[PDB]
Amino acid sequence: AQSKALPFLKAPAKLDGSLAGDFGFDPMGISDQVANLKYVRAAELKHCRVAMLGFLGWVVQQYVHLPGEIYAESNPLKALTSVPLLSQIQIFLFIGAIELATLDQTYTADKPWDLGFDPLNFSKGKSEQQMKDLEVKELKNGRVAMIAIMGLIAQTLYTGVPLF
Amino acid sequence: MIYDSQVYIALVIAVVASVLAIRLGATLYN
Amino acid sequence: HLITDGRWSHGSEFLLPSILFLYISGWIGWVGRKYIRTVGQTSNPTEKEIIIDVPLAISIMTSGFLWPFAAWQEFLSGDLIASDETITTSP
Amino acid sequence: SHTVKIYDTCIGCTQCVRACPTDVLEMVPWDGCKAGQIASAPRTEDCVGCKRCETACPTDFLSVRVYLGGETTRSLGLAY
Amino acid sequence: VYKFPKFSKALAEDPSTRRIWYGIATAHDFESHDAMTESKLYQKIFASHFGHIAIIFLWTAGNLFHVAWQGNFEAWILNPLKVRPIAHAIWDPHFGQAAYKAFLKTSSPANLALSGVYEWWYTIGMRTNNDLYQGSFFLILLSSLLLFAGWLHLQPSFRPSLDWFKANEYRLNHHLSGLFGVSSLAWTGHLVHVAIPESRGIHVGWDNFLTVLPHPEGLTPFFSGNWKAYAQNPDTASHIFGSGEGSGTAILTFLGGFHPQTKSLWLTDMAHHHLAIAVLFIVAGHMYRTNWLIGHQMKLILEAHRPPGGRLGIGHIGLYETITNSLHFQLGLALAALGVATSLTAQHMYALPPYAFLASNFPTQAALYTHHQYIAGFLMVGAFAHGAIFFVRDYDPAVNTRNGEKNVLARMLEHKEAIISHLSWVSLFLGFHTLGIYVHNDVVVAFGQPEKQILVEPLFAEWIQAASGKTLYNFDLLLASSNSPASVASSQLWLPGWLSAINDGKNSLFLPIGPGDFLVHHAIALGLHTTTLILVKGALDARGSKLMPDKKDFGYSFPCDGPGRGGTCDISAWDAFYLAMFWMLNTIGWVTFYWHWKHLTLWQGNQVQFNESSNYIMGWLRDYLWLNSSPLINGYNPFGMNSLSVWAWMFLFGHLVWATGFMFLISWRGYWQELIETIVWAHERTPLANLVRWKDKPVALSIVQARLVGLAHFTIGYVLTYAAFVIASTIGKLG
Amino acid sequence: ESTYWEGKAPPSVVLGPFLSKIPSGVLGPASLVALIVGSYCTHESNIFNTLTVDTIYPAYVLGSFLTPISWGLHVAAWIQKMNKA
Amino acid sequence: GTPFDTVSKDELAVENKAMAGKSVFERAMADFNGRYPAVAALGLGPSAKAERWNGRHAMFGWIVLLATGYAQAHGLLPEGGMDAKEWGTWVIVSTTNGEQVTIPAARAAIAIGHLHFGAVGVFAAYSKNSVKDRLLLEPGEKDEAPAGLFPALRPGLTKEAEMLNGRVAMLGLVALVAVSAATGQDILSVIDQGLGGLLLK
Ligand code: CLA
Ligand code: CLA
Ligand code: CLA
Ligand SMILES: CC(/C=C/C=C(C)/C=C/[C@@]12O[C@]1(C)C[C@@H](O)CC2(C)C)=C\C=C\C=C(C)\C=C\C=C(C)\C=C\[C@@]12O[C@]1(C)C[C@@H](O)CC2(C)C
Ligand SMILES: CC(/C=C/C=C(C)/C=C/[C@@]12O[C@]1(C)C[C@@H](O)CC2(C)C)=C\C=C\C=C(C)\C=C\C=C(C)\C=C\[C@@]12O[C@]1(C)C[C@@H](O)CC2(C)C
Ligand SMILES: CC(/C=C/C=C(C)/C=C/[C@@]12O[C@]1(C)C[C@@H](O)CC2(C)C)=C\C=C\C=C(C)\C=C\C=C(C)\C=C\[C@@]12O[C@]1(C)C[C@@H](O)CC2(C)C
Ligand SMILES: CC1=C(/C=C/C(C)=C/C=C/C(C)=C/C=C/C=C(C)/C=C/C=C(C)/C=C/C2=C(C)CCCC2(C)C)C(C)(C)CCC1
Ligand code: SF4
Repeated sequence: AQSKALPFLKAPAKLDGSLAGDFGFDPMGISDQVANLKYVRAAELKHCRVAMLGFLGWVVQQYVHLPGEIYAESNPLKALTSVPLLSQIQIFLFIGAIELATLDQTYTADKPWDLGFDPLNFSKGKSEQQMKDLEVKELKNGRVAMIAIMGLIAQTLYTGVPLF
Repeated sequence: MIYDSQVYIALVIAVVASVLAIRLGATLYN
Repeated sequence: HLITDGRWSHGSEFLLPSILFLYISGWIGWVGRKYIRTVGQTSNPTEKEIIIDVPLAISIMTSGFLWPFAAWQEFLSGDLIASDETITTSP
Repeated sequence: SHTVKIYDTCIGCTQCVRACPTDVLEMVPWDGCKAGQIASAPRTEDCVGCKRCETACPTDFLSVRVYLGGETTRSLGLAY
Repeated sequence: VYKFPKFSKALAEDPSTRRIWYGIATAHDFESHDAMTESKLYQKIFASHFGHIAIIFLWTAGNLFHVAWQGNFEAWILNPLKVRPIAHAIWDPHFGQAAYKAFLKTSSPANLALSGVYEWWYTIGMRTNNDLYQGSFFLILLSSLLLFAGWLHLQPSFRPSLDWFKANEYRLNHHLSGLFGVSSLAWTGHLVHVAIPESRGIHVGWDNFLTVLPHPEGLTPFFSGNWKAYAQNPDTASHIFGSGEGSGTAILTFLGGFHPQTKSLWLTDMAHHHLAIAVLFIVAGHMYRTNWLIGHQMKLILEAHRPPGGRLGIGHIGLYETITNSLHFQLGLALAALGVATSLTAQHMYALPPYAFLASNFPTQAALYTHHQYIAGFLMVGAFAHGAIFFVRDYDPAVNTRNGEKNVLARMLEHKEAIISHLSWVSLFLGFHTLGIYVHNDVVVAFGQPEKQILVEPLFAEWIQAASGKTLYNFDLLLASSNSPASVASSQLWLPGWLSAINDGKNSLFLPIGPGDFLVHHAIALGLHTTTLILVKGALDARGSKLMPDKKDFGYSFPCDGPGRGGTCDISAWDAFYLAMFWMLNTIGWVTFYWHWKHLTLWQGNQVQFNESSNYIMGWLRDYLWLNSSPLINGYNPFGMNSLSVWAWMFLFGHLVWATGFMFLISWRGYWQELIETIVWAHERTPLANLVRWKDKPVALSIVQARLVGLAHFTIGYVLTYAAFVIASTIGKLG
Repeated sequence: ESTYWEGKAPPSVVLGPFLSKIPSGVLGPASLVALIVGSYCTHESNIFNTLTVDTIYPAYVLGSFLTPISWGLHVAAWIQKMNKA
Repeated sequence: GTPFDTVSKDELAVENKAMAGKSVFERAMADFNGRYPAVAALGLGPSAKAERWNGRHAMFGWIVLLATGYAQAHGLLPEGGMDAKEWGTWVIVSTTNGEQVTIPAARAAIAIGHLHFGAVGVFAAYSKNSVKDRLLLEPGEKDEAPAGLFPALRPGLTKEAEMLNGRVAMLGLVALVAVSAATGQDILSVIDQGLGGLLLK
């Protein structure tokens, strides 16, 4: 009834109105245990962004490579082992440096997903409806990418073909 | 025989688990 | 080796000594209980426990040969078991 | 300091008060017994917990009860 | 003198050293802390659980890392019956050259590993010092996960409420199905995928596991229902473990008995066992009701269980709220179950060795059995102690009573005198007669006429052995008979393996028993009954007795009620635990003495020595202790030393700690307060030391603290001296 | 609710809202049939014919599971009969 | 699950508005000081006092590393191993087959020199009332104010100059260890490469 995604079920109590992308999709009632939807939305958006970047990297590594030889592997899962540990540890340290401040931030803030990242100011001057539309676009694209990046990983692990 | 790199990174990871332990210890209060 | 599973073939190893001890120990317990209950209805029950009434003691002790019969004649009359005058702790 | 409670089973026989080594108990007027007196514990800060008070109690399960609690240099009997 | 016992202001105001001592011993009694609520209690317990699991995983990771780094795991793989496993290296500056030479193993002084981790890890499919390192890395990662979770669930928005903590049905469904069944399913997956091929020479690592089929048919029989295909072609009787010679292709079989080479359970047997356990527990995890309208409400189940004629009172009506609202009832139940479970582990890992080449590792066998039996005794005593604590501080008679009539738990306090009297009668019966028979054998053998001994054949236990297939006592009962329906039923499934193992003199599976086994089992029964008597008496009498009809008002642990009313020493329920610890130690000592002597005679071959000398006490004293203590005490002599020197030092150390416990137990307070006062005067009245003064007034240890310290010394000395003796005796006698 | 009882038989609510509405004349014969079927399945999988890897017969196994069940069905049948159902 | 609340409404996180703005360095310092007092009040941890002391030690240790490379190159730094018969079994490292490999004598000498310097440090630590700059913060003393991303460009023997040089030396040590770990050569080999060859010549 109240779920748009599952037009027959009634959504849970915490799925209503605000927090764009709310289509009443919580059949298992996971939202009933979390105190609020702030942390789960932060986790969902982090997954969405990481999955978008992962899909883009998957395709680009399929087609484009860095000039060096160590980056010449086309299969992303094989490149996970072919690439030297120095590059991967540098990436991990960069991510952890970004992650510790946001670790302090996420567990207490009202909008843990709002990291203040807008270098090009794509949101300055946008109205509330436009901002909500942008949030919906981001969430949609992220969910589709998550499904897609998991599918790419599965098909590479099951057939060895990294794409198509 | 394990290498110096293997033992060193295990020591580094053990340090990280130590900082997580004091955070739990301090969060369980004085 | 003693075969004490209960078979009468090796009955002289455990079963017959078991019956003998049960008789003797029931005799002892019965005469002790009878003496306790008998001097428990006198003016000075505690005095007759450190200074035994040897006449009454001898009278009771030689009467223990019927302890299996006396026990299953006092249990039937309800004189063997107390009911609720027994004391209990707080909980 | 330890906790000392008095219960209305008190018969006012004064044996608790005259057994206290630290002057914790005293006899106060009452109307719940023949003697017209009941024990009181107005100086429990000096209570040492030796429980001499309830060793002299003749009532069935006591009328003065000592509950050991937080310790103090007075309650620990420390001359130093 | 302040701020240390942050959780207790009453202790923080103590001007004496008692504040420091009591601050340690009350740190984990969260229910007694100042400014305490139930929500904070459950949240703190939850975080402490997380930290504890992290500690366990870190300990396992450390064992893995030290075996990988300083052990000889790889060398032990190629020769498991001759190479002695190494636990970790030794660096001690106090060593002389002789100690370095004696403890020297390969490249550095090291300790032999008696934990049996080598055999366990080899069985589950580890062949490289890099496999152990991966396990250590993963376990440290898991410890980090658990520490992060423990920190997280103390944060404001992530702290669970009381309703979540007391949600019994959800926790049971998940624990049973998820934890037990799914962990068994994952363990079956690992067993098959990795362990089964690794025992057959095929390496299945974290690289070629998505492409190496655990079975040649590959999941086709499972979906097709042809589940027999996974049992076809098992490992032959000439299979060399870890090699493809004589191997098979089956992954789930019934074989029974042991591997002909490793003398341990078949890996395909254990995989099938865990798969069956997984299915059963996953099924059983759907019993209780959750958000989907089907299942059980355990309150209704408990309330509806009242016998109609009426002999349990009103039944179990008040038990749901009693257990839910008490953390000591649940803790006691869990501790009792864990004690029974670890007793089961001890009793089954020697009769049915599950790890390759563990049967021939006699020192590790003895160490494992002793360790698990001692842990079992500790857990049982803890269960009873927490039952007593529940009686003192959590039991509510009103909840367990409906209109005067009492429920199943409240009725245990009505016939408490009957229970205690009959426990006392059983204990006296067993003690009197076991000691009588033992002393009769002592006197009769001493007078040179051993034929007059009273030796009772354990026919009841031998009857059970024959029922399981042992054709040694000529009973021809159930599985000792080839015509009984019990034998014809499994003649094609697991009897040929089981019979071949039970009817073998080199196994520990159903060891042959005689009159000595009878007498020692009666001694064990006496010990169990007396420990149970002490613990049950303390639990039931916790809320009060005739000597103290208000014992519940004084708490679980208090020193006494004074010298009045004849004297009230050791009257609290804590004192019952304290007294029962000695009896638990004695009972576990009897059990471990019996096990170790039986297995020393079995391994050495002189089983006639046990069967003859175990019927009288001097036989034990002379042939077990005095005989096998010779290698241990000669770990260092005025002529030299051996690698057993550390065990002799630990032997003497245990004796010393035992006797210091004797100090703390025999001599009580009051004698130590006046001496401390004299010392205080001496310090206060001496120059050059008056400049230094204490901040906390030095006082003697409290009565309860003194009892605890004496018990701790007694127990630590007991454990250390027996561990040293068993290990050193096994090592020095059996090569 | 109130599964607690003190009379001769428990209330029908203890059977769940599926067995609470079965007439006893249905549960009784059903319980007897289930017991007979389960005993026969157990005696056909084992006892009469020795078990083997090639002979497991999910019908006999599933069947045999009706013996434990039978116990519950006739307990419920008695409960329904005593509750005028 | 559904008929109850897993987290009570009374236990909910509140956003800390007191850290508005407050760049990650200020936020981290404030979080450390509030979360761990009595070690923050001593100046330990992410503090300007600790940073200054560690920078001084890093500069002195760059000097020590140069000296060690020079000593190794110029025939100093004694040869062989320690005498187990003279210094006990604690100096024995391993026994391969009948020979005891001991701690190198050069390592022992370098440890003795480091012991000299560390002893000087320990004396200065337990000499707070007679040293110009203390190791820890007095109760009341407040930590010097962080220098920021770029300390003031004040040449000479100034606090800013020592601060900048200590930061540079600590970063250099971090880079040296990172290069040695990533590439796989000895620390002195990395220093030799980073000096062209003028050290181990
Ligand atoms: C002679 C009378 C007598 C009788 C009928 C009983 C009967 C009983 N006693 Mg008992 N008891 C007695 C004397 C007696 N006792 C004495 C004298 C003592 C002090 C040592 C005890 C100490 C005792 C304990 C500690 C326990 C019992 C228990 C029991 C019960 C179980 C049986 C048992 O364990 O035996 C126990 C018997 C003994 C330990 C030995 C008794 C010592 C001698 C043989 C008895 C005295 C003989 C007496 C002098 C004869 C004089 C009579 C003469 C003048 C006419 C049972 C109700 C147990 C119980 O409660 O179970 C329900 C239990 O735990 N009793
Ligand atoms: C599938 C979901 C799931 C899983 C895997 C777990 C798992 C766990 N929970 Mg948990 N929990 C869940 C859902 C789940 N929970 C839910 C939904 C709730 C809310 C209702 C809770 C509420 C909850 C609380 C409040 C607590 C836990 C705790 C724990 C941990 C217990 C300690 C441990 O490591 O045991 C490991 C145990 C095993 C791996 C198995 C033990 C094997 C036994 C001993 C052998 C028995 C075999 C046999 C029966 C022996 C007898 C022989 C037979 C013949 C009778 C464990 C990690 C506790 C903890 O430590 O928190 C960190 C704790 O305090 N949980
Ligand atoms: C998982 C099991 C478990 C859990 C959760 C608890 C939890 C609890 N128990 Mg409990 N207990 C357990 C098992 C458990 N126990 C077992 C197995 C026993 C039997 C031995 C007991 C016996 C017991 C008693 C008798 C009491 C408790 C109490 C308590 C409560 C406070 C604990 C406290 O203050 O610690 C204090 C911790 C210490 C004093 C540390 C003691 C450390 C010992 C001495 C070992 C250290 C020596 C070490 C081996 C050194 C080696 C020497 C070297 C030379 C080799 C708490 C609720 C107390 C309470 O008030 O409950 C309400 C209480 O009176 N428990
Ligand atoms: C990358 C992406 C968006 C990236 C946007 C970025 C970084 C924007 C960053 C900024 O705005 C911020 C944040 C703040 C501004 O102030 C600054 C900038 C910097 C401007 C979306 C991808 C979104 C990606 C999506 C939705 C991908 C969907 C993929 C699908 C359906 C793939 C399907 C398949 O892969 C399978 C499954 C199997 C294959 O075999 C077959 C096919 C069909 C190829
Ligand atoms: C790089 C470093 C620290 C980096 C920290 C970072 C990026 C922190 C980032 C964050 O905080 C933010 C930004 C925001 C937070 O919310 C989150 C995180 C992510 C946490 C420290 C180096 C620190 C490096 C140090 C301290 C080096 C010390 C060296 C000394 C003392 C010298 C010793 C010697 O001289 C002797 C003693 C003897 C000689 O023989 C040998 C030598 C070694 C030469
Ligand atoms: C300051 C220093 C040493 C100072 C020494 C002092 C004061 C000694 C003082 C003395 O009193 C003593 C103690 C003892 C006396 O007997 C001797 C004297 C001399 C009198 C070393 C710094 C040493 C500093 C070093 C080695 C710096 C290395 C930096 C690197 C590699 C930087 C790399 C990057 O810059 C790139 C390349 C690209 C960027 O984008 C990224 C990064 C990574 C930042
Ligand atoms: C104090 C108290 C408590 C505690 C208690 C305890 C601690 C108990 C213990 C208990 C126990 C510890 C018990 C045990 C039991 C056991 C059993 C019950 C067993 C059974 C078994 C069986 C039944 C078996 C059978 C068989 C056989 C014999 C053969 C084979 C097969 C079969 C299976 C058939 C609580 C807390 C609760 C509460 C409060 C009070
Ligand atoms: S303890 Fe009993 S006696 Fe000693 S003082 Fe307090 S009350 Fe008087």
